Amino acid sequence: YVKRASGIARLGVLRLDVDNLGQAFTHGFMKQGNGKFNTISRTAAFSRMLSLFFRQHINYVLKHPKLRPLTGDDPERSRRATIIYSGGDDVFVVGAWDDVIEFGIELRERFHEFTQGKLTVSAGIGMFPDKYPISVMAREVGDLEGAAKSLPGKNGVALFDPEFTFRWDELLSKVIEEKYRHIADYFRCNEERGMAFIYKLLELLDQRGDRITEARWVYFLMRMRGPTDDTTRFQQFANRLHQWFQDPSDAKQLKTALHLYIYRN
Amino acid sequence: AKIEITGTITVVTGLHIGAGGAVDKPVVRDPLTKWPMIPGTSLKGKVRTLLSRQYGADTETFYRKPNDDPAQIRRLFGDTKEYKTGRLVFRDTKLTNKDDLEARGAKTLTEVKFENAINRVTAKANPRQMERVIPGSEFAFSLVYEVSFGTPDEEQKASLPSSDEIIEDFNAIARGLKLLELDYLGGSGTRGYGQVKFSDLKARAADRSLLEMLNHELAAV
Amino acid sequence: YAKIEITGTITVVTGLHIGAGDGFSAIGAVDKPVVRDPLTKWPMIPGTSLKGKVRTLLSRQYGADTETFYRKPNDDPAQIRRLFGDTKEYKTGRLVFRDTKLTNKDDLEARGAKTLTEVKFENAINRVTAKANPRQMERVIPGSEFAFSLVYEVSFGTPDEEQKASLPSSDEIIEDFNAIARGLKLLELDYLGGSGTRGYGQVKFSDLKARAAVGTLDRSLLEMLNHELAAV
Amino acid sequence: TGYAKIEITGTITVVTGLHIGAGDGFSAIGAVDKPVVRDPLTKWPMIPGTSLKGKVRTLLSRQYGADTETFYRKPNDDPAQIRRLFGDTKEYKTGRLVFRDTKLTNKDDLEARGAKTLTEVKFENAINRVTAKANPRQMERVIPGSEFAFSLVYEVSFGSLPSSDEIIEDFNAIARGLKLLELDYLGGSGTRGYGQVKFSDLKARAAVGTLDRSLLEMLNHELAAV
Amino acid sequence: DDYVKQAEQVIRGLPKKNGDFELTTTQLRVLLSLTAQLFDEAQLSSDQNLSPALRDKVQYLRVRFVYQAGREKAVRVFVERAGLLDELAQIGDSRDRLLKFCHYMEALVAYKKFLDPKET
Amino acid sequence: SVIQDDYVKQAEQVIRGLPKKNGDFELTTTQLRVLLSLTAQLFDEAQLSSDQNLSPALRDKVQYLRVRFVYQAGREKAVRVFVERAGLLDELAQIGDSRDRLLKFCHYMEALVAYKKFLDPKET
Repeated sequence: YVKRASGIARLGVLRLDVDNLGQAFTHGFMKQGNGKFNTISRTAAFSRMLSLFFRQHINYVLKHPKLRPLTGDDPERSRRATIIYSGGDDVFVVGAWDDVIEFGIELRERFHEFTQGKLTVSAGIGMFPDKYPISVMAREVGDLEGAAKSLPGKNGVALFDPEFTFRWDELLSKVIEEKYRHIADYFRCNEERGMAFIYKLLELLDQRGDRITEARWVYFLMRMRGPTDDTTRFQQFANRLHQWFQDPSDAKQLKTALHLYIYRN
Repeated sequence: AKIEITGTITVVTGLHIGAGGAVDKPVVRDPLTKWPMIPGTSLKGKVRTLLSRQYGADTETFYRKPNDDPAQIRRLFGDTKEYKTGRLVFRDTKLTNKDDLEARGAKTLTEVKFENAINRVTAKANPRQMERVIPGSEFAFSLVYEVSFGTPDEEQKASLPSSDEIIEDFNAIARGLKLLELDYLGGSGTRGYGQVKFSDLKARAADRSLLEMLNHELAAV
Repeated sequence: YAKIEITGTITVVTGLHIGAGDGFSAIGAVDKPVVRDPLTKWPMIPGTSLKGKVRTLLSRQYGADTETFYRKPNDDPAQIRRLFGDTKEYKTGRLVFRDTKLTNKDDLEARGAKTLTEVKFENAINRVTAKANPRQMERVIPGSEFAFSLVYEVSFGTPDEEQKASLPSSDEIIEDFNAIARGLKLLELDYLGGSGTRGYGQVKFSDLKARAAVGTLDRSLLEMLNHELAAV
Repeated sequence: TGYAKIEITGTITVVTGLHIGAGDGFSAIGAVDKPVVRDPLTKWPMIPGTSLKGKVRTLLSRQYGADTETFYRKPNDDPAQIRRLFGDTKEYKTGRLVFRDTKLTNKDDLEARGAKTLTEVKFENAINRVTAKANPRQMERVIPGSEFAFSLVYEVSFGSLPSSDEIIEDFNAIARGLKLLELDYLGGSGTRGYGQVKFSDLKARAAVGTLDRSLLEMLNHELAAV
Repeated sequence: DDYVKQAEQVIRGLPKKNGDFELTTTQLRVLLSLTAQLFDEAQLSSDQNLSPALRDKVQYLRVRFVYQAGREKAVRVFVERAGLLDELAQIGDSRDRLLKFCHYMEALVAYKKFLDPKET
Repeated sequence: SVIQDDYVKQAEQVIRGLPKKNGDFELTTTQLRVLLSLTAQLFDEAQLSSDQNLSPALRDKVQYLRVRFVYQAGREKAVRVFVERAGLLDELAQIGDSRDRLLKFCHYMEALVAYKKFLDPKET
């Protein structure tokens, strides 16, 4: 799973456990109706559905997936990952980093359609090379579901580091479909353009706490247009990236959107 | 035990070394001080594109990479497959006589030669500019050869090269950096930046009559 | 393998004006000061300003007898493409021009001159008001001699598509030394600098000889080319 | 019918004086304040090809015009039949006639006829009709015997190319336009006894290119004539 | 302070003659390629009060400004609308105002690049 | 005020000390082509002198500059008023030791063409 990937060749890890599963029946029935519903056939039911969601229904969301914001171009291009153990509270999947990071949200979008806003999760996804050892392939991704499980709302995700800790609603909307679906689309038609330009960019988001980085932000932005490209949409293409710069959390989503394109290629 | 080649390299034209004021694509610069430096690679990478046309291309050489070079090339610069040694290092260098370039007037240390692009359907000018380092720019120079114990992946173990193998190699430095001066160094593809002129070439230790026997080849530039 | 440079001496006939935008002008404001030698600020002929002024002529020369028009800087014929370059077939060419600063500065001080360049006050009389608009266009003294050296690698063609490293015969180096001096001839019968067709920018050659500095080449060819060269 | 750069020889000669001037030159002697266009090195009198353009530009615009009457108010308003030689910003064209500079050729014969200083100071005067006061001045001009060479070229068809007749009549338009200037002033201080020139030995040749056979002697007709 | 924020609006206040600007950046090419080299000799010098060789390097940069603005139509308005000569009279103490001033000029040409098409 | 370092600052106020008569200036630009296209040829050779002292073969190249200065005040009046208060001649008087005063005077006159474009349109 690192021998084929056009782009980076990085084996992506995924571990994900459903939160608060000790309170699944001890205090998961006794807040509505003062708890007359606590019975064995009503508590052996969700533990008969979790033996299909995390053990058989994950074969649907992997063999023929839906969401493809990095790869695209085929609806049923199969996930090239491989699940370690499909069972119970914890799912452990390792494949290429590309298919996992879409599926790692996509399986959660087969999870918020069952609990429908009551059970929460926090996942962990990292990217590693092929010959990387296992004993630190599970002590560092034990911080990626170790930091977003320390979220005050507990329903989030952490990508690649403990400083990227984002909500599930902040990830598929703000990062990919807003900010990553801004960057690689102005040169969607020029798909091979400089990612040797875009690794200039996230230097500035590290030095964002200096004043002249505002000036260097717009400086490099209009170092891309001219007479050799279609410049019907360039004033807003930098202005979207200019308004994102000033806010101390708008660019937090942006760094991950920049990272997705350079690691896609 | 280090065969140190000292020297001084000096251009006479402009010199455009890509680096990937509102200059579009400037020269490479020493990022502590932003002086123009000669990158270590395109010394090594010009010579192994000249000497893979001179030692090669006599004897009907396709030479479709720096991996299928002749032995006399891969002896000096190394490769993947046989990998004699990495035997020639090129010490990178930056501009030297900067205050003596200032004291005789040239204060910019880079001019920007404006240019032009005449389309042949409308005779419309299309301005454009590059940056060149000053023609009077005089870099210091070094590259370090060594007593060179060999590392054979081949079965001819510990085969230390002989004194005939040194002077076949310091033929290739006489043949290298002299043939440079009749070609480029940087950009301006067939257009005039990269005529260079070497000064004060030497070899130096860092046997004894071999030392004078090698400097000869280096008086030949 | 060999390296046949082409040395000599170029010499302005009329005044010459090549001046690019505004590079540096501390004292003397003119319209466009001439391109100078930035440590010393002696005039020069930049190699691009010679290369296009040769190449554009040959495009009109292999065109306008085969009558095809050559409109891009990358679709001239091969005998231009092999010399100057391409981006589709012969990616790096063979001729490598240089710029050249003012060689003969002391005789041009021994022969009484003062400024190394001259300020030619022009005018422009409009026809409605019958009034003149002044100009200040300045040019280089008409008796100065820059140097000349354009080197010439021998033929070898590997970057092409099917004829890998197929060195052609010794007629092509005669054809590719024909069009050098033929190219240097059509520049003798044309302007070089700015304000041509107005009496500037005419240049005169001399000493047009070849010699090999690096490489092996027979005298049976090196005297065919040197007598292909100095004649024109 | 391939390529051609028709080079034009000949020798211009001042019959009267000539005071094509340079404004603020650097001759620095006195009343050389009305100088002539000199060489900077030899300090010999010369002639810019701008003036030989900018007289045949002017004095054919009002001879090909001022008959078609529309006054041709700007040096793009001129018709194609002038500016296809002389150049325009309309079609961006490079001209087609490189009027070259020329300088003092026969300085040697002018020392043979004893002509001493090569520039004679022709005095003039101002009389005001009420005062009858003489206000003098020291105007300076070239020797009226000196002779400059003559060199223009003419590029052939390039752009899908001007045909044979377009070489003929347009070259004939030069010779029509040149004999005007022979009977006209050239230098400064026109209309007042200056700046008349005499042309001679004006022939065509094939300096380079494959010039044709019939289309050369027709061009050696009128330019040798006028 | 305001001085890196000032250039966000003083370039909207430049009077665009045809609607497109009158000050293209190439008219400053002898200027912004002469202060970019002053900017890099400034901070690499470690003393706050400038070296005497750098004391009069800006003196030519000052004199070039008053010429180039008075030479062209476009830079006729750009100096005093940014207050560049107004900052340059008193800069002979230390690099603190100088490295502010070059950073100020950095913001200008950056915002000049953004507030126009400005093709290559 | 030390005049030799106010020499690059003196050029702003003594360019107003020349009096304009119409309200427009009298010393236009094209009146001084022979002191700008003839001092760049002194500037390109003074900087190349590595020696502190001038060459004798250069010491006359300023004398033809000196004689052109004393000539151009006789020929024109707008340049006649330019010089005597600016005092160009006093810096060309005792300049004969080394290029200390010369590189000042090489620098002093690029400041005076600088302010003259400033105090006037200089249009196109």
